[PDB]
Amino acid sequence: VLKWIPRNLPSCLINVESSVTSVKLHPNLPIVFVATDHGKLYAFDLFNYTIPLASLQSHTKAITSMDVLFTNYTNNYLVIVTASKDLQIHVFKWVSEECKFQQIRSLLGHEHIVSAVKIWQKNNDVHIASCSRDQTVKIWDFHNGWSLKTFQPHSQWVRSIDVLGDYIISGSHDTTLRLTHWPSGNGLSVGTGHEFPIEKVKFIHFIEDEIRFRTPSTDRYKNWGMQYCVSASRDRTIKIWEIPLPTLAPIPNPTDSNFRCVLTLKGHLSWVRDISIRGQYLFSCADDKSVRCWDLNTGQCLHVWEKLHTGFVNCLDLDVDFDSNVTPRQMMVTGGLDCKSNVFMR
Amino acid sequence: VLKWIPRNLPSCLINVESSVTSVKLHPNLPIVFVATDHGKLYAFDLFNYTIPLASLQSHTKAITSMDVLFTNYTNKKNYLVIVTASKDLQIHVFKWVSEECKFQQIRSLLGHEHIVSAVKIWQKNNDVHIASCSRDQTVKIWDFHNGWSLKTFQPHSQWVRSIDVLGDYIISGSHDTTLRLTHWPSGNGLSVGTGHEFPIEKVKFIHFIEIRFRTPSTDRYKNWGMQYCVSASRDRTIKIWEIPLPTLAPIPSNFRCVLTLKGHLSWVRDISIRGQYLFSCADDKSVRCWDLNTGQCLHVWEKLHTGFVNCLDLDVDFDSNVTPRQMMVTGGLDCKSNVFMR
Amino acid sequence: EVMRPDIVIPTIDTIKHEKIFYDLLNSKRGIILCGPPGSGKTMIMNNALRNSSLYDVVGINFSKDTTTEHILSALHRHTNYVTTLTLLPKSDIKNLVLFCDEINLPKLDKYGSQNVVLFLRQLMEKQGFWKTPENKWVTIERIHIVGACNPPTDPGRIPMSERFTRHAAILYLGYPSGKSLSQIYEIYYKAIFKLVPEFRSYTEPFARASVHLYNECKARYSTGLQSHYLFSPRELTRLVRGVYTAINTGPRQTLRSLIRLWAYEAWRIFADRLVGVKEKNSFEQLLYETVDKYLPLGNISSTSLLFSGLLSLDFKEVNKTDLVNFIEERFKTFCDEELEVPMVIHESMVDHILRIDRALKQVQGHMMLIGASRTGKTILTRFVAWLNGLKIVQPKIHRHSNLSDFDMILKKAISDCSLKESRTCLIIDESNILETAFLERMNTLLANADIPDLFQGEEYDKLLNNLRNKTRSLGLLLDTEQELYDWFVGEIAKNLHVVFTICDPTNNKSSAMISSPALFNRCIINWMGDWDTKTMSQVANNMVDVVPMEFTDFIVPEVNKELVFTEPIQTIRDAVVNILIHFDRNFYQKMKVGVNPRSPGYFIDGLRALVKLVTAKYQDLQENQRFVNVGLEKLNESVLKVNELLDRSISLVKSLTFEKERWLNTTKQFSKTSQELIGNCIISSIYETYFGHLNERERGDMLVILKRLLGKFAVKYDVNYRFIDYLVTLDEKMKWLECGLDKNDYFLENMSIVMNSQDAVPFLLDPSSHMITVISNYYGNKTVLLSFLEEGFVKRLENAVRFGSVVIIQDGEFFDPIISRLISREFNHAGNRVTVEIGDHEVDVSGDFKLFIHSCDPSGDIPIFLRSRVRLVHFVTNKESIETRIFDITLTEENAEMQRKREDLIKLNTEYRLKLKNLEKRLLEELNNSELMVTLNNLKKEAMNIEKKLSESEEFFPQFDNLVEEYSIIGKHSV
Ligand SMILES: Nc1ncnc2c1ncn2[C@@H]1O[C@H](COP(=O)(O)OP(=O)(O)O)[C@@H](O)[C@H]1O
Ligand SMILES: Nc1ncnc2c1ncn2[C@@H]1O[C@H](COP(=O)(O)OP(=O)(O)O)[C@@H](O)[C@H]1O
Repeated sequence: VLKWIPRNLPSCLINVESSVTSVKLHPNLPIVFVATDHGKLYAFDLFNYTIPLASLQSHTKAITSMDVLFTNYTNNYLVIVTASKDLQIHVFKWVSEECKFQQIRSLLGHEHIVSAVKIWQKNNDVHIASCSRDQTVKIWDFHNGWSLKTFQPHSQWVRSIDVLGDYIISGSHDTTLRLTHWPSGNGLSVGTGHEFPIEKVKFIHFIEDEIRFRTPSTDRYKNWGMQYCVSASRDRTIKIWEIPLPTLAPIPNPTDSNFRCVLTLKGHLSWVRDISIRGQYLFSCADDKSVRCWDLNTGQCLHVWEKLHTGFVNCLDLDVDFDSNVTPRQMMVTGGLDCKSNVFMR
Repeated sequence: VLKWIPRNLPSCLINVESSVTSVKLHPNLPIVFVATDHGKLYAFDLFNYTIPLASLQSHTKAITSMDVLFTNYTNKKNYLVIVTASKDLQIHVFKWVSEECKFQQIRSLLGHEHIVSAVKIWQKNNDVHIASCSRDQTVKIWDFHNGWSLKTFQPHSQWVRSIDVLGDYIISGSHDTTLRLTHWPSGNGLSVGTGHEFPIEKVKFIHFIEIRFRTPSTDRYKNWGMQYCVSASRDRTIKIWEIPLPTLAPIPSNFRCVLTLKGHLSWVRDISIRGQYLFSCADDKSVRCWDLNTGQCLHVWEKLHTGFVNCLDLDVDFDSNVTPRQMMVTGGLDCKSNVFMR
Repeated sequence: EVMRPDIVIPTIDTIKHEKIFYDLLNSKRGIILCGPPGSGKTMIMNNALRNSSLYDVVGINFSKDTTTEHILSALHRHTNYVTTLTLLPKSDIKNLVLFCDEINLPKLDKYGSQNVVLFLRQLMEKQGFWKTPENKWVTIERIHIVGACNPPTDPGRIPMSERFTRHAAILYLGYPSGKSLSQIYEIYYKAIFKLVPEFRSYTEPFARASVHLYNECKARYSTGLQSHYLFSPRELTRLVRGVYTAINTGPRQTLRSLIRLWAYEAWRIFADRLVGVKEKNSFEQLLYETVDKYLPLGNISSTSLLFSGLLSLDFKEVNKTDLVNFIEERFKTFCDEELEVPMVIHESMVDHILRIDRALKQVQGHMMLIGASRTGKTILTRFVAWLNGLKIVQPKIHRHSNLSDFDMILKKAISDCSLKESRTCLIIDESNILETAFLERMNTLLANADIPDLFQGEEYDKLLNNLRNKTRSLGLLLDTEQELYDWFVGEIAKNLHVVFTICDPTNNKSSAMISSPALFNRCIINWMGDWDTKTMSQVANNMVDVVPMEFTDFIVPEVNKELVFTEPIQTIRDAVVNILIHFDRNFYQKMKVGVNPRSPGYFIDGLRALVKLVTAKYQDLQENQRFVNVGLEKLNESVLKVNELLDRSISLVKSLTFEKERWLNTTKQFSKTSQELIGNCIISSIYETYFGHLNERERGDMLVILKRLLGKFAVKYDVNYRFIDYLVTLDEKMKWLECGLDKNDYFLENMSIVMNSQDAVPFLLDPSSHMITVISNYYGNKTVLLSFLEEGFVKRLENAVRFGSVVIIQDGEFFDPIISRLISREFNHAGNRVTVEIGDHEVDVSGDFKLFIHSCDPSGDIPIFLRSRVRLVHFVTNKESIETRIFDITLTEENAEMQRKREDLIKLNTEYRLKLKNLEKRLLEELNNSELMVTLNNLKKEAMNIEKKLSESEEFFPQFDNLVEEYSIIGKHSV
């Protein structure tokens, strides 16, 4: 259920109006959400892919990234947020009765184009992260509609973020990584060793099923809850980083304020655009019209999807396996500049 | 999949400025192209039908026919090719730039001596050709790349009202009640067929699917690949013909009527076949659906438009690169279009 | 070990020269090594002094303008001032050798003497010199003066005084024999081919082929053709180094791959500097015959050899289509990220990108791009630097700038390269070198791995402090001065790449830039030149294949093959591209360019103007034809309804007979106007982008040339075509005439040219300075008048850009290069905000900001940057202007009331004509937008009233004709 490898050929070929920028998977129902460089936001069924279910033009500029969340409460719907080049973050609602996108509100506050967003629920409260070209990374409130904290962690503009509870690591254009504790709003460590701007950076969440890079090494790291990070840059390389433990709001250790490259994956022929982790594998896509599959234990590309698109490959994702609220289904969707979307099934 | 039955109620109501004449569907996108009697070409998004995606005053008079084709080049970027036939004695070839959602006029085909009534687009391995027919009793076939004419002949004494192309063979329906199968590269007729008493409206071929009419009889018909066809006129009757095998440059001899359909209350306008099912509208403000095996109507669609119903489009199901979407679009005289999805 | 420059093959001549040089140097005598460039004076010197643990080498490269202070500055970090004065070297065990290279290069004064040569004579004869500040005598103790110079027969070399050469022994070094060179590069090729042991038997044929190619290209391409055709064994060393790099960073090789790799290296080393296409063909045949003779394979043209590592992990030959697609996507990302510029990617652009990338990937790889303006040099350089992870640095050298600004910019760049290890590509245009001191600074920067006089004294000490801090930051174990400065120069050599952009190589300053010794021997010369006609065909087709052009019948003309530059003609688009290319060639030929490079900016601007103008004109024609057809159809339907079936409707129907016949005439003329649309658009674009700086006679001659070219390719055009009747409407003309324009057709044409340049700013050349007040009257009170000669112009311009007012900058011949971002329209977009970088801080463009540049001095100095990137328009007083102004003055002074009545009558008549045209347009719109009968009756009554008013007002024109016929003689005598 975990060591599944996609087949040589995609299960379906979804045609979109223009360059696909981001694709996301619904954690509950078999339906995929496809962004669009024209600014549209599509939603295609996993079995009837000829026609979309709902689509609308909300942004006047190119959508940069998006993600979804299946909310759960101890006291139940899908929330879609969508960044774009319009300096705006539009929040949508997915009603399952008539399968139509319901616009909730538009979130403002950025002085330049917004790149990445992150949404998560913490004790019946949901927060929306954001990072933009104005060098400001922000985490906002969905229910209140207002901002919560704003800070500038990087000297150049930030391109991608990822959250693990209250901790956020934000790669930027200055070829560096930085881990900042959001509630205190201060930097903790730096990641140096890349020579080209970071495309997408994300955490390595722990699993219990052995995988070398998804397990704690010491009891202190297990208590902290994070140890490693993975970052993809324009150096045609995927680097695994190690987070030094701070003084525990956490206080950065002055002699332990720098990262350490645990492993550096190489073999891509162009800029590594997007990365994802499933089990012991690291699914990644790049601009060489190819999709790799790096085994995390050995650091070797076991399967290469050569010429998957006739153009650049932009985004892909899997199901999150570290969360018990989402079943890790064996479905993979991959979009690209070819104005096509490829879904891999079974 | 191929046995989809359309729903009773129309789903999308598209409003335009004038009477809709020709409607064509995007083979890969949920985009509908609408042509009016004012010559304004309309591109309407299906999920936002209140405003068009892009509009263009393509022709200065009424557009008579339309066809689209998505190129598949073995080497070169593929793009959608849109052609329009109007009463301006000219044919315009467009290109849908889906990156920006705009109409890009590539070239125009000139030479017809009266109003063009029909077009047809097909692709070889690396060659795209454009066919046409008009009131000056000729069927002119052009080339998409170069732009000049490649063949010109007069198949009928009367003026051809509709044509269809299947490779190297052209069938022409005219104001005269007869049809004629004409070989393309040699420009010589092969067979004719009469039986109607009214001018012929729309004639198109019938393609084999791996069924009563989509299954070949013998191996000699398998080698040629054509056995039957469909045509209809103002006779309120749709007839299936049998194509005689000519003495194969093929050397030519009559059409055998193997099926007739009755039930339409006025002159029919369009013909479309979807697997085992046949779709056709008329001026009785109704859309009739016919089974291929039994040859009798299954469902009726009454009172869609106050005026006449002009055209239908259904996606081609015999093409590898064209996905058979469960969709169809129809146009009407009341400045209204109907879209049926799923 | 091929990359290491300290590797010398010991031959007989090498060991002989090294031993005699060492024996002369141990005799405490001056040494002057003579010989042609590339002989190996520096080579044998480094080989001799490398094995000795008691001599040190100090390298100074003399330029055209070299002073004693440069020699003193280059020695102050190696020597000490001890009063025992005495200029002892810093080391107590090792002596110091002062290598003075290119001694023949420092120029003579007005009276025929050299300061540096006399200083060196004082150094070796009197063993000291006089120190200028405190007027004291120093004594040189342990410094040996050794020189190296070319024979004086070479151009740029001056004879030397015998009083200086008397104290120095002279050793001559000629070129090695062809057999010796073959042996040397056979040893190098063995060292290279150790990487590929399965082709170990091909080392000698490759070396023989390379040496034969070098000898043949030296015999053919000599100095008599171009001044930069100086070939040397250094070219073969560069070829060997490129072969080693392309082998080491490549895949497993075969025979065809090896031969094509070597041929690509030969193309990039030898034939990159060739100017003429005939020399390129000669080199192509030379490579063919060399490979056939010595290496017993595909096409070996320049475009067919595309070796690059941009697509994979290895340096290998790649296809053109996938490379073009990759470069297109990467340039889309570049335009989104760094700088937005709409330029078209073609094959020559791809090849130039590949060779710039190959140059920049090297260590100490500097490049010198030579070509016409608006060819794509700085954008290509910035794009390649962005692809390689470099940081672009363009010095903001402007007017009222001195040595201190350039020195600070260079010091900041060096500090970033060394302390901050930021890899930097420095773009230096020929306009950033204001004085020869800048060129000398850059020559010293390129020859050595730093500039010595920029770090002297407390600046030198604080540089030592900064470098020591950074060295302890990396944890490197070094304490002495020499190791730290070696680290400094190594970091600068590794992390700095210099790019020179030259637009006019015939210019004297650019000629000195090219002929500089260190710039020539270090930079990789790329003579891009102008655009060959295939490149112009490619870019023209690629930017006109997106417009409606083929909407009419086209009969393919039967013309000569040599007169067609595109593919064989099948469509109107190819005919248009060939017409534009032919007119560009004819225009450059008839403007007497000579051998100067020809800027393709006029071609690109004409193409863009043609694109937008034909799009607008086709849309307008289609809309007008649709309106007139639906109007005629509505009239016919109304007539049929009236016939089938009320007095007001009958009167309205009967009152539209003239409108009906005019509409029928327009529908009839629609086909003729559609046939001639493309030619009219072409001629309009040529007027907009080509004829700005021309008088009436030259414009007429070039129009005749364009018309015969346009009829040659079977393209139709209006026989009575006129620029005023096509691009100038009545609204624009009346606004201009109320603003204060003259009644001249030439001035109206120029006003239409300057008011339709929405892309490039217009340059006004009006000696009378009347257009200043004209454009101030056009925009009212929002106009602001700036000048390049006034202090505080920068802040005023920035404030006007922020507010969005219309700016007219006077004195265009004193161009200030801080606004090069504004002239080139290299804006940056932040969502809905557009920002431009002026000076040092970016400012926001309001979107209503407009820029006009004015200069009242004809035959001024306009830099090739501004000249190429503006729509320069002349404003001269022709014969018609003289006659009109003389007539106006004599009528004002003879009968003022008559002149006032006449001008009021003309203004009233043209205003009524404009009102009638607007009334007709409103009538058509209201007819197509279907109480109404009364409205149309009122419109008809108003039109009849205007017609009657004009009929009454045309009763005074013969009197005006008699007056002008009476005063034509005084007008013609005045002119
Ligand atoms: N063993 C050798 N004998 C002769 N020439 C050699 C030998 N080894 C290298 N060379 C050539 O000598 C060149 C060095 O010349 P260089 O000293 O720069 O000339 P210059 O004295 O004019 O500065 C190298 O490019 C190399 O090709
Ligand atoms: N391949 C191309 N296609 C279209 N335009 C080009 C191309 N190359 C250059 N240009 C024009 O040249 C300008 C930039 O070149 P520029 O920097 O002026 O050259 P230079 O470095 O010689 O001054 C742009 O404004 C662009 O319009």
